[PDB]
Amino acid sequence: MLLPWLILIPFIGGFLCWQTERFGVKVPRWIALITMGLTLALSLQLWLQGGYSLTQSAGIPQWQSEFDMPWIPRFGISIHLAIDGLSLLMVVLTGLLGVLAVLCSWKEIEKYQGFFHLNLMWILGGVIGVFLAIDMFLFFFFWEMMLVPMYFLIALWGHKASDGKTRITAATKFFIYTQASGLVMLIAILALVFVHYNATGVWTFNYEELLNTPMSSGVEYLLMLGFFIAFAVKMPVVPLHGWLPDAHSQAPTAGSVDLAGILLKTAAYGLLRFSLPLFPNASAEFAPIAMWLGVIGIFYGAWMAFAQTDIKRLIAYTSVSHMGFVLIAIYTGSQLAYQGAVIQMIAHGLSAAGLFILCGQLYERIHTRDMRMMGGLWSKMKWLPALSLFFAVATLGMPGTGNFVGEFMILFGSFQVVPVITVISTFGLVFASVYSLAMLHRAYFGKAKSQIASQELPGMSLRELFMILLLVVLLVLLGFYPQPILDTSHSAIGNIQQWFVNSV
Amino acid sequence: MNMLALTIILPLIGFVLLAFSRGRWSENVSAIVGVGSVGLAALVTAFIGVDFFANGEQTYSQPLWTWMSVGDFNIGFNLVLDGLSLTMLSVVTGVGFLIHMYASWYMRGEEGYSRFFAYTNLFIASMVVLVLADNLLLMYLGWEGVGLCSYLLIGFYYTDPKNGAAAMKAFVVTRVGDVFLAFALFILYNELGTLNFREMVELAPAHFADGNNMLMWATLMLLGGAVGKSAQLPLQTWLADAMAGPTPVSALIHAATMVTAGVYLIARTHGLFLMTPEVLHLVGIVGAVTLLLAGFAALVQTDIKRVLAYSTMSQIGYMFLALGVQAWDAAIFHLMTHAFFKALLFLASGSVILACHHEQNIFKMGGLRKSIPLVYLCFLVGGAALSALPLVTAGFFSKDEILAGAMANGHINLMVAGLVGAFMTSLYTFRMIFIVFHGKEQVTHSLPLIVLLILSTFVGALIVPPLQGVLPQTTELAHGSMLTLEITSGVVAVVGILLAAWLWLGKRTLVTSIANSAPGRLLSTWWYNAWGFDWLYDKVFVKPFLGIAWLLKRDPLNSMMNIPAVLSRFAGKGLLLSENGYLRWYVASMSIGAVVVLALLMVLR
Ligand SMILES: CCCCCCCCCCCCCCCCCC(=O)OC[C@H](COP(=O)(O)OCCN)OC(=O)CCCCCCCCCCCCCCCCC
Ligand SMILES: CCCCCCCCCCCCCCCCCC(=O)OC[C@H](COP(=O)(O)OCCN)OC(=O)CCCCCCCCCCCCCCCCC
Ligand SMILES: CCCCCCCCCCCCCCCCCC(=O)OC[C@H](COP(=O)(O)OCCN)OC(=O)CCCCCCCCCCCCCCCCC
Ligand SMILES: CCCCCCCCCCCCCCCCCC(=O)OC[C@H](COP(=O)(O)OCCN)OC(=O)CCCCCCCCCCCCCCCCC
Ligand SMILES: CCCCCCCCCCCCCCCCCC(=O)OC[C@H](COP(=O)(O)OCCN)OC(=O)CCCCCCCCCCCCCCCCC
Ligand SMILES: CCCCCCCCCCCCCCCCCC(=O)OC[C@H](COP(=O)(O)OCCN)OC(=O)CCCCCCCCCCCCCCCCC
Ligand SMILES: CCCCCCCCCCCCCCCCCCCC
Repeated sequence: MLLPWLILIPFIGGFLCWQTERFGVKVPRWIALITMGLTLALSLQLWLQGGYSLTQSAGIPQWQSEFDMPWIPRFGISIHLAIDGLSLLMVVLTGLLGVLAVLCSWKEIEKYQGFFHLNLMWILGGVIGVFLAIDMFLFFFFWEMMLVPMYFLIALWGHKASDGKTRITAATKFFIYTQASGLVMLIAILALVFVHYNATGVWTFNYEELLNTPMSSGVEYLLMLGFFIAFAVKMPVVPLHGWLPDAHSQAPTAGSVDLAGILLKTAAYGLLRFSLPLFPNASAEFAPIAMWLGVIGIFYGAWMAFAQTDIKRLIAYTSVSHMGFVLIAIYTGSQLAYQGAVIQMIAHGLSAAGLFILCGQLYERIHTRDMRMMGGLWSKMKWLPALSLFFAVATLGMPGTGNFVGEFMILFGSFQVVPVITVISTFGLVFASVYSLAMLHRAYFGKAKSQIASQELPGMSLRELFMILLLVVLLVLLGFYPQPILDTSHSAIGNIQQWFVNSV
Repeated sequence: MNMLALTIILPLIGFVLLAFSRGRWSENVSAIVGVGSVGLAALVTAFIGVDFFANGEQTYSQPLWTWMSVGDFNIGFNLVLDGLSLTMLSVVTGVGFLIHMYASWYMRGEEGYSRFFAYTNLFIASMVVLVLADNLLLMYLGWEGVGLCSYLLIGFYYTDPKNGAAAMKAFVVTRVGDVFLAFALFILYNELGTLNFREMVELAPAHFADGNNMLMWATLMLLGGAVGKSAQLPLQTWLADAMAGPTPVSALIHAATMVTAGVYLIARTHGLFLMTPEVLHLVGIVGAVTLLLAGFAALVQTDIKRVLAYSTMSQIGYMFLALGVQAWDAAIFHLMTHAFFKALLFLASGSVILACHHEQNIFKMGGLRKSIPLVYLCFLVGGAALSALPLVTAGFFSKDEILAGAMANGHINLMVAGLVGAFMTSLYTFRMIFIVFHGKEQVTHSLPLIVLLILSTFVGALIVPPLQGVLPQTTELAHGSMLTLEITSGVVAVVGILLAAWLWLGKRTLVTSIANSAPGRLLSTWWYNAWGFDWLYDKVFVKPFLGIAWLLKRDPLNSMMNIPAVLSRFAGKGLLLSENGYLRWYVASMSIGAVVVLALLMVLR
């Protein structure tokens, strides 16, 4: 019922942001703010009225809300939306990150702010549609429609200090990676649909109907490989990862594009929702390769993050390492590891959002991003180094922050499954602490290594400090009280885990 | 007794207020907030102890909420209070209050006053979380928070990069220890299904009746986490380097909080270590070797803070030796007494540093007894308690209990190592005392020094921790055996002090002869650098890490997946050569395609 409005309110808001630019240059930011305010209010209303804490696991499918409309009846294609605990959590996270993205670009008084705002809303609507669609063609449609505004924002509104050609190259590389992976996913979807059509005789793209599809061993492996290649590009999983630091480096200076669609983890939701239930035996066979890819991703991202002289690339490689942790969690087949994966994705979204916002503020003050041109900024700034210290301690897995809770539940479930990957991942956590301390001391501690870092800098604004402290409060409350988030997603995790382990 | 959570709430409130003050408050107001938060923490601890002794030493449990509940994985936010928890809580709160008062005097005129007090208040709150936790995950929360506060306080002077490097080393080595502790947590939850200490002890022997390898592994990783936190073998190298922080930070880390967490972890999970005797024997061996190496390192050192650091390392080795000989009560008693006299020694060392206009070399120092009598008497009684001077100091009674517990349990070599370590302890302690305080001259802070002065004497040994019914009783020694053991320990301490007076109180003529000899300089260079452990961990863990980072800084996998892009570019550039614009070549290509199509149709027919 409210799911089509949840998807369509960003699109109508973006159209109104573009159209209301003639009323004034300061108008579209307010329109975008009310748009994500209404979206977040609807998401919280769905959270309150869903009764997710009292919902028990009944088996796939089990949706707390559901909408259906025929879209292409020739192929049996429908606009078919469904929300449950995991999808509702990611929709709430999408709404909150969109609110933060609108609030982060409040000072842009550019003459074409309407198109920037419209592209931001179209990105957010695409992410919401990805999290809500349970039709394969519709899910793929959202998966690929959310990339065009990201491309145009990176290419046209990106890093102004860098050359234009670097922005074009980064946007084109990101688009090529994501769309080629999406086309491989579309081939896998089409082959699965044709297998189901040959088995039964009905045209369908609905994910509930494609679950009970008899596939030979090896065909299911190929379909799982196509799905996993798409999700591994978007997660990212090594070596399908360089698009993420390249796009983060040439992103807009405010950082709203990072918060809009890049930092929201749709690929692991696709792995939990689509890769494991549709192909359970193939995923059980693929689990060692995927989890060793996760181990390699954790250590590779840690070694890249330690070696970066740039803050944005550093945080991108932190994202690579944490997504390696989540990838290890997904193929365990454990309820505890899955709940820890959900907590880890939410906490990583919050922590990386705070880190990227603070990096944007720091670049605004000091007009550079190289870590060799700064140092000793604790005495030159009022609020920024302490909040950046809090977020850097958050991403190394410190208790009191939700990252520790998510990573430790992941490792508990994984050790209940496999010990060696767990112990290597915990040494990866040591590596994560290493790169966090390296970033902290190259950025804010020591003596000034240039001239711009030796001058006093203006403090952060009240709205910006308000949203940063809101992120701080949310991370602390997730670290100390993660229970409502756990009972929200307990039914979906239970259904996915029971389908994965009862069909292998 | 219901105010058990206030001992965390008050330091947390103080930390939050002093962090969000951002130095805008006055130094008097910031000092009042910080030392008042720790003072009401100590006062609530005193009321808790009064109610605990009035209730007949009953173990108290106060749940607050459930931290996580995922199926069988149930971790709660519950605090527990037994005799051991009360002992460590009283030690942390009282010694931290005294250190906070001395810091309120000491940090005057310094930048970062409120930041310092907020970090110390968070340190105190995290230690109360550590010592009050009833399950392993809450104790891990306190463990990691204590490590974070130690990292934040070691590199307090952020302008000097050496402090930052020391903070990195401390946090990285302690994080490796915490990862080993995490391994222990994972094994224990996988085998027993719970992390509560009582429940783990209850369901351990029923589950481990057939196989004991997993419990042995869990206790081994518990020992690894303990030696990571307590600066023992093989994770001890961070202490000396991370000694670059302020004096109250050093006193809080070395006496009150940080190095006693491993001892508390071994004593709290003593049942699991009791059903795995080889791991407990390894605890004893690790403590003996660590105390011997720490004594030999402190013998030849030229920095007073570093000497006190290796003295603290030797005392934690003594506590680990006491834990390895199942002398748990002796270990906790030595923890309390060592906290008292090490806090006194560190605060008096800070007074000496301030009086000697920021000089930290002992050989530059000389004749400070005449300049400052009170600090000299502080150093005298602190070194007498550290060297176990008989019948007047609490350290003598603590080490006597440790050695009697080692002797009564049939551990002969550990007792011999303890006697040798006591000899070397008196040696380096009075060596540094005689070098600093003898030779040729070249109400806020007095009260904690006086309180620690009283507590470093036999009055500190008059306090007995209520560990009966929590930790098992040590086996009793014979009257003649304990008498000759006390006589031997006193004789060893007096002989060490007298030979230190023979060597360093007068002109160091034969000492220079050993120092300048080739085997003497070899041994001095070996013991000065902590037996090459820091060099080994630099060449085995740091340098290959830096080399791999330098090799991978160009992202080889990115180039590996960019190889198809350059292949496509090269193929397109090569294929564009066919578009030369010549019509005759176009007709020739059409005829070539006709030949190819016809030949392919004839072959495949
Ligand atoms: C896990 C592996 C198996 C599954 C793979 C699934 C496919 C998706 C994930 C892999 C995608 C790899 C894409 C690599 C190229 C990325 C795009 C890129 O780098 O574009 C920038 C580049 C131009 O940049 P620049 O050099 O600055 O230009 C100035 C020169 N005049 O542009 C160029 O140089 C031209 C780019 C041409 C188009 C891109 C190359 C297409 C190659 C085939 C794509 C399908 C993948 C097939 C398998 C490849 C091998 C794994
Ligand atoms: C560059 C990017 C794209 C990659 C290249 C393009 C895709 C390549 C796909 C190669 C597939 C090779 C298949 C080889 C065997 C074919 C014959 C066969 O065994 O057919 C079996 C079956 C037809 O017999 P049937 O009676 O229908 O039995 C039903 C069985 N469940 O067959 C069926 O029912 C249909 C079988 C479909 C198999 C899956 C095809 C798509 C899989 C996803 C994409 C490829 C894998 C991922 C990417 C790899 C790296 C790029
Ligand atoms: C311009 C130039 C540059 C750009 C272009 C570069 C090249 C692009 C094209 C690359 C891909 C080529 C085709 C790869 C797929 C081949 C499929 C195949 O041979 O399938 C055979 C068989 C089919 O299964 P079948 O036996 O029919 O099962 C039914 C009865 N059991 O299959 C099986 O039985 C299962 C076989 C599984 C292993 C084969 C698939 C490997 C996929 C490699 C990529 C993914 C690796 C894993 C993930 C890494 C990280 C993402
Ligand atoms: C680790 C340190 C020691 C712990 C205290 C501080 C922790 C961090 C403070 C911020 C986060 C707090 C999150 C929890 C707040 C209380 C809400 C709560 O958990 O309620 C649950 C419980 C009632 O529900 P019940 O069913 O009994 O619980 C089982 C759960 N299904 O509720 C009850 O039974 C009542 C519990 C009351 C607890 C009051 C604690 C006040 C703490 C003030 C701290 C101020 C500074 C905060 C920031 C510090 C730095 C991060
Ligand atoms: C829980 C009990 C203990 C158990 C172990 C817990 C371990 C994990 C704890 C996580 C919390 C964060 C710890 C580290 C924070 C360090 C922040 C810091 O350094 O603050 C000091 C700084 C003022 O220092 P100063 O240099 O004087 O000022 C800047 C120059 N003008 O301050 C500032 O500049 C302003 C304040 C900056 C941020 C302070 C900390 C924020 C996070 C904690 C509070 C969150 C909000 C409270 C409510 C939560 C929800 C109930
Ligand atoms: C002890 C015996 C048992 C073994 C247990 C496991 C290993 C324990 C290792 C203990 C010693 C660790 C020492 C770490 C020192 C860190 C501080 C330091 O040296 O900082 C200097 C430098 C600062 O960084 P930056 O700002 O970039 O400056 C560049 C310098 N010009 O920063 C650096 O140079 C970065 C240093 C990174 C250190 C990474 C450590 C990785 C540990 C991996 C553990 C593996 C466990 C398994 C081992 C094999 C078992 C078979
Ligand atoms: C998807 C976005 C998640 C943001 C972080 C949320 C973390 C959970 C916070 C829950 C509220 C904690 C504080 C209030 C506790 C109220 C308890 C009521 C029942 C006793």
